[PDB]
Amino acid sequence: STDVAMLSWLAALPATLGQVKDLEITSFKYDGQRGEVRIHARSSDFQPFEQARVKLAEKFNVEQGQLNRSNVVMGSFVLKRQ
Amino acid sequence: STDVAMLSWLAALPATLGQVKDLEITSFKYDGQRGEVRIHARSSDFQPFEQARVKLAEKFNVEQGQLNRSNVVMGSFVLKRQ
Repeated sequence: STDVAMLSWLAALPATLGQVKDLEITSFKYDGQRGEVRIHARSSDFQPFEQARVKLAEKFNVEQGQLNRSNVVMGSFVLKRQ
Repeated sequence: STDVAMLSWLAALPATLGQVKDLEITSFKYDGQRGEVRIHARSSDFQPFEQARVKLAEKFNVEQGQLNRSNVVMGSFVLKRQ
């Protein structure tokens, strides 16, 4: 019905993404029915995405989306529990 | 460009909405460009929405959306800074 564990742990994401230099979160969505969080972010380079994926992977199932350069690099992440 | 203060304070929303009995968060979205958070939730009654609005209003600019009954009551909130 609705994923409360992801809702709780989502509270750690601002502080976590906050540790990554040159990573701007432009949006993020929690979907309780799927228990996922999807995050869009941008940087001046790819390397902040690598740092973010590795950090998110410690406590989440992370999938990185495509990274595209516009001089901004744009990408996304899908998080699920684990 | 991107609203970091809302990103930070968004971390308090799960714990806050969590205090409200019979309020299920089905989704929520942060938009950094607008610096808003939009939340959809459901309950068995209207009263949890009242409790949630009042609590959110302490630290956010809150607008409650329409509440509609399906036996589930469905509504939403838009939060901005203040």
